[PDB]
Amino acid sequence: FFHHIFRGIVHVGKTIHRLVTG
Repeated sequence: FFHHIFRGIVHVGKTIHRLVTG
């Protein structure tokens, strides 16, 4: 399903972008 799959990809996506400049 794809209901609350983008809610957990928030901390993730943010993570990468958090280490992007890393």
